[PDB]
Amino acid sequence: SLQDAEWYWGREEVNEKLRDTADGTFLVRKMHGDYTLTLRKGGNNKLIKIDGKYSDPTFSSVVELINHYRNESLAQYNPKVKLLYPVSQQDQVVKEDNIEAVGKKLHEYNTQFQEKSREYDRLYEEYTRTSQEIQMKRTAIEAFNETIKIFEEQCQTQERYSKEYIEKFKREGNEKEIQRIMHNYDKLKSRISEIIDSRRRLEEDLKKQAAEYREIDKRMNSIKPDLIQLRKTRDQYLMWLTQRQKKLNEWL
Amino acid sequence: SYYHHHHHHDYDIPQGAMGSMPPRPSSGELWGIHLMPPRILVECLLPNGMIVTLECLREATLITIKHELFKEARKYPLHQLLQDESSYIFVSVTQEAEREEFFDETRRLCDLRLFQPFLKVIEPVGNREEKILNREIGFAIGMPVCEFDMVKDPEVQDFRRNILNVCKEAVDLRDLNSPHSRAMYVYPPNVESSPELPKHIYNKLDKGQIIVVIWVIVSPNNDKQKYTLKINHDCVPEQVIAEAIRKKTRSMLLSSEQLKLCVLEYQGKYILKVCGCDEYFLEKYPLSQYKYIRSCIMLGRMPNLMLMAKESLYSQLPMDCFTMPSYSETSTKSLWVINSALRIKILCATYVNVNIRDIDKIYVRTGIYHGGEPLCDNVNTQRVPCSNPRWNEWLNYDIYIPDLPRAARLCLSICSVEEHCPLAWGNINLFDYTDTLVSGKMALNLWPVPHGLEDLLNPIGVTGSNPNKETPCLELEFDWFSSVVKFPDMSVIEEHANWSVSREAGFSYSHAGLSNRLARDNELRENDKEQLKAISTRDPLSEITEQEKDFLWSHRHYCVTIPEILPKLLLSVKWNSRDEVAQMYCLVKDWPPIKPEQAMELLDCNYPDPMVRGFAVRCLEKYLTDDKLSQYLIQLVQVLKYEQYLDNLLVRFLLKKALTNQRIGHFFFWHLKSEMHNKTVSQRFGLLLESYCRACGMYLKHLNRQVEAMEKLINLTDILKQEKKDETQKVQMKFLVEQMRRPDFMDALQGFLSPLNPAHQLGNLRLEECRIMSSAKRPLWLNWENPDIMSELLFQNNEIIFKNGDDLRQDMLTLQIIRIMENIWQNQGLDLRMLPYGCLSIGDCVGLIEVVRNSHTIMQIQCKGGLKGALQFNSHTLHQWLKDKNKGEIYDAAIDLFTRSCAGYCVATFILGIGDRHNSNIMVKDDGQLFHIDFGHFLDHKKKKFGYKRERVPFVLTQDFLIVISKGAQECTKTREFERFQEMCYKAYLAIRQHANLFINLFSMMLGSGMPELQSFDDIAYIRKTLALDKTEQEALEYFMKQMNDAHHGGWT
Ligand SMILES: O=C1CCCc2cc(O)ccc21
Ligand SMILES: O=C(O)c1ccccc1O
Ligand SMILES: [Cl-]
Ligand SMILES: [Cl-]
Repeated sequence: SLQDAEWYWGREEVNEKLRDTADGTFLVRKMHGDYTLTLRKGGNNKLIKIDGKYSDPTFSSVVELINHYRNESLAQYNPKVKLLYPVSQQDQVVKEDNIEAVGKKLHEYNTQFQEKSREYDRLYEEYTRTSQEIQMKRTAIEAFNETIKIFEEQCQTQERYSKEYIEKFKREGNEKEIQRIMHNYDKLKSRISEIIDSRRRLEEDLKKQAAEYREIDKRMNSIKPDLIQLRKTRDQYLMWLTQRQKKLNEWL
Repeated sequence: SYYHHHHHHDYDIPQGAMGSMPPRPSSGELWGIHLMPPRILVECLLPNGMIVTLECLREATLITIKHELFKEARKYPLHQLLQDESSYIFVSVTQEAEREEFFDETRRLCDLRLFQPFLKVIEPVGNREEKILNREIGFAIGMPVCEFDMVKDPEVQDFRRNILNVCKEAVDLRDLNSPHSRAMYVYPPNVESSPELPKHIYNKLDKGQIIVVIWVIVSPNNDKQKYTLKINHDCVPEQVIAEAIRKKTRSMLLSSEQLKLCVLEYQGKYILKVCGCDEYFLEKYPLSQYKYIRSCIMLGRMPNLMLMAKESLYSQLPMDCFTMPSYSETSTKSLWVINSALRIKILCATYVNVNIRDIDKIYVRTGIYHGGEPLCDNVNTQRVPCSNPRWNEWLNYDIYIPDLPRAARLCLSICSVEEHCPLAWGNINLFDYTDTLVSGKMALNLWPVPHGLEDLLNPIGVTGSNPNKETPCLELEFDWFSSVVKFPDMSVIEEHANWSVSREAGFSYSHAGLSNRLARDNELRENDKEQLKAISTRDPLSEITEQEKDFLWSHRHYCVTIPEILPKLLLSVKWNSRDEVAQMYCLVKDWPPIKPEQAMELLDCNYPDPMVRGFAVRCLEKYLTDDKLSQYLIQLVQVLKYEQYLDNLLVRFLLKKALTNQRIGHFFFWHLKSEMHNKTVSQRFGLLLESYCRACGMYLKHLNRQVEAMEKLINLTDILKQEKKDETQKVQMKFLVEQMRRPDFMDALQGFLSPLNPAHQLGNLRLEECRIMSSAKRPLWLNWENPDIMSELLFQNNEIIFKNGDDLRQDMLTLQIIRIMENIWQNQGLDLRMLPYGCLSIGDCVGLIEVVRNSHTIMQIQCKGGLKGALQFNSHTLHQWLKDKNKGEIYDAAIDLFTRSCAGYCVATFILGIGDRHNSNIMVKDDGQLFHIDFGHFLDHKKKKFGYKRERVPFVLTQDFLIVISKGAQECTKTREFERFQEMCYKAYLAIRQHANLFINLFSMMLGSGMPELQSFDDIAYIRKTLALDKTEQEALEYFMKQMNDAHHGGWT
């Protein structure tokens, strides 16, 4: 029973069992002392150290000491929470006492998991490209707008000088002068028209991009929670077995 | 029967197939097109309002285009309204959306980075032409300097103005004993840290001497003359210059006395070059202490220096000429007065992208942090879930406002529902850069959850809002206290500590939870003074228990006797007790300085306090040599990410060193420049690079050329990888060469410095030897003429691989780690020859790798020495191939090299857990040295699927190796040759284990970078198991053997 204990395992693989459990969860474990109560508190793991007795204050065993503190908080021993979650995997593995078929399930889930992790990786690249493609679209839009200003300024710039050079000399040249001045001006203004149409066409593309971007995040967020549970089940199935370390790798 | 006739209905076959080349995209010469058409139309907007459209060549200078434009404008109307062309400049909108004036008219149309092909003509405004070579700066930087000027944020504006303190100081150190000190900046002496010599180096010298070759030139600039000295290893450049001049000027027409007088007038006119590259010996170190010499000694080479006129050197250094840029509440209410708890109002997230089918409900998780958390983590209620989420509730944190430490940070995250799962995240500094506790309303645009993080909250992640607008923006509101609350002065904190100390001295006889206070007196117990140093020796990842914490805290004053404990002590302080923290501030104020390798831990994410991080920087300022800095420069640039504010001490340290030593400066630029795409650091690194670029002198113009070269190669490969995919090598290679022959590429890719090493110049391109390798990433093999005077004496050709496509920074780090393992081994006498070939990321999956000449992948060895028919390759062929190279006594030495390198690369590899080794990623040089390439993922990142105590052996020595190792026997397992080998591996394994603190800390400091292999400290924790740090060293040896045995199946006991 002190070997079994429903949580006595006997550093790194503690933390990867304490990874993503709640505020309260715990377990028990080099000439430092003996066993170590690794209790998790809000994303950070707190390690508490342990003639018969198991710092200053009569508890006759390791199981004696932890049952007391499952009821009670740890503030009275050391100033700054309870041992509420004694989390330690026969509950939902199809209860399979078929040693081989639990090993096959591990592969099925691990192929699903590894399938799923690629889908999540692919999409994260699409997301990040799409951010970059979007901000490149945005900058271009400013570039366009700034381009347009220079041409809007240019068509304005000539109106000042061209219509100084119509009135000063109306008879001289006349429709030889002012035709071939007007031609240029009508190039300049429909050119502006093409540019503005080019910008518009990018903005419509930007929205369709920003929409696709939204759709990628959406599906990332719908893949994520499955990727956790599919992962977490695999680690419980793989824990139940080790209750053949080299046999695992072909399934995995 | 194969598939039970089960149909996959969705599956349809109209980048898994051809699984290579992932990172994109990048636009080149004109908007939306990589390379502009060879002949192109540009509208020129004239000052008379006319548009004349020239057809120009792609490659044409603006001088040519202006000259033609003002010919061609004549034919259009209103010509008499134009000035002489010399009264004008070209302007246009670029791809960065700024209107650049084109001052340098020798620039070519393709090189301007135009957005649209058009050019407006103007008379030059901003009459300081000089000043508007900020274009130079934002070329080198890759974003225009005008983009900083319109940042509202006062912190930024404050960084820019206040950082100039540092620049002006460094520029002063340069022009101090000029011209010598300018030369000293530009050409700082490339030198080992220790003047002491390892045993095995010394013993190549016959009683401490070296034959050397000094070379000289007389008239015109052709004939050269050797002067083959045999000086003492530990004699300085000035002494060596004498002996060259002595022998040069001995004569039958000069007496002995007459010679001595002709020496002295000559002796200090000259300085020593390294023939073949721009390295120099400008200060009194032992010759042996310069790296070139010590290399020459190890490689069995006669050093080839050059006698160089100081004036022909001081000729080449132009003046640096620094210029200051254009950009030059009544005592408030102390934090300790505020009598309340912290509460933060969450309000409303806007832009949350969730399937309402898939996800039930969503909330905002929160916490206060300092690396770790100073209170119970709390969420809010699961309200208005998914559809338009809005909570207008004050979150209530059990911590008093005065117990918030200076470096306190809020960390929050929107989550989904034990269905718990993060959507977004973002953190805020509770104090601003002016020490001001944060109050009022805040907009915080959030980050997406990265790969490795399944956790809910992510507090190591960067402080600040995401610059990307279209992302989950969760706005919120901080309490207001009718006053700008501010963090206490040090004077004020000192007093509170001096008081808290006295107050402990009157606490009485009994205290349950002695824990936090001694109750010992000045006499401590000897069993405990032993338990403390015991703690101190442990690595950073051997987490400390609450007993040990309280214990360390109680004996904090004895901990000053053992300075090296500080990292541990600091992590035992309760940062939520200003009583405890204030006292720690007084310790750290005059805590004994420690070794840089130990102080560097204190700039990782677990030590965010300014005072701590100060101490660290003060350690570096004392001990850390310009040598040892540039080794660890990668980790120090990374570690900036964990600084709370733009302006800080670490930034001011590095920036200064960079402006003091052009060799640091060089890599400092590139490492920052590298990460400029990454928006976590864009602003910060941009701002910094602007400082450096503004103050670094002529090197800016050199950098700008290196930068222009890389951009061309980035474009060239981007085309090869898109639209010239699905073409034969033949067609691609024809495209490559066609392009490299165009004058713009010829201009841009020829006269410059290798970014891998700016000592090497790159001259003309030998295109006959330039080629695209067979990889699907389409890397370029480029080759340059070494345009040194003494090319021949070093290498006539310089070749480096440019690779657009792979993230070079994992490799870069493993190679750096190897660099360090070699050094550790060698400098503690034992010779294992690693070959950390050069690597450098200069971009987002863009980089440069050093070519090692005369080396081959085992696979080539076997493909070459492989008999016809193709039944099986022979294990002996490696050995036969190696025999074929090294014949006679030379053979015996080549096997010692193979054996020495193979043991180093066995241990390094096993420890690091790099990708499985095989014939196409292991290489052997003609002289018999072995070295790995393309390491893959470094800390066992393929254990992220399955994994679990795999503790793999990536270098498994097949027969091939074993044959060679035991000269040529059969049953190689049973030779002294192999006994010797094994004992190298065991001495190497233990050597790295004794420096394991460092290696943890180098990895700890690299968590910053978004490397998927380094997401959190558990990643780094592999290196614990492999080094077996929890065990004793005698167990560790046995562990390592056990591991080495089972992967080989027999041999190791
Ligand atoms: O290409 C140039 C321009 C002038 C200065 C210079 C000095 C060198 O040592 C080598 C090359 C060069
Ligand atoms: O997660 C932890 O174990 C931890 C706890 C406190 C401080 C730093 C840490 O990495
Ligand atoms: Cl480097
Ligand atoms: Cl190589």
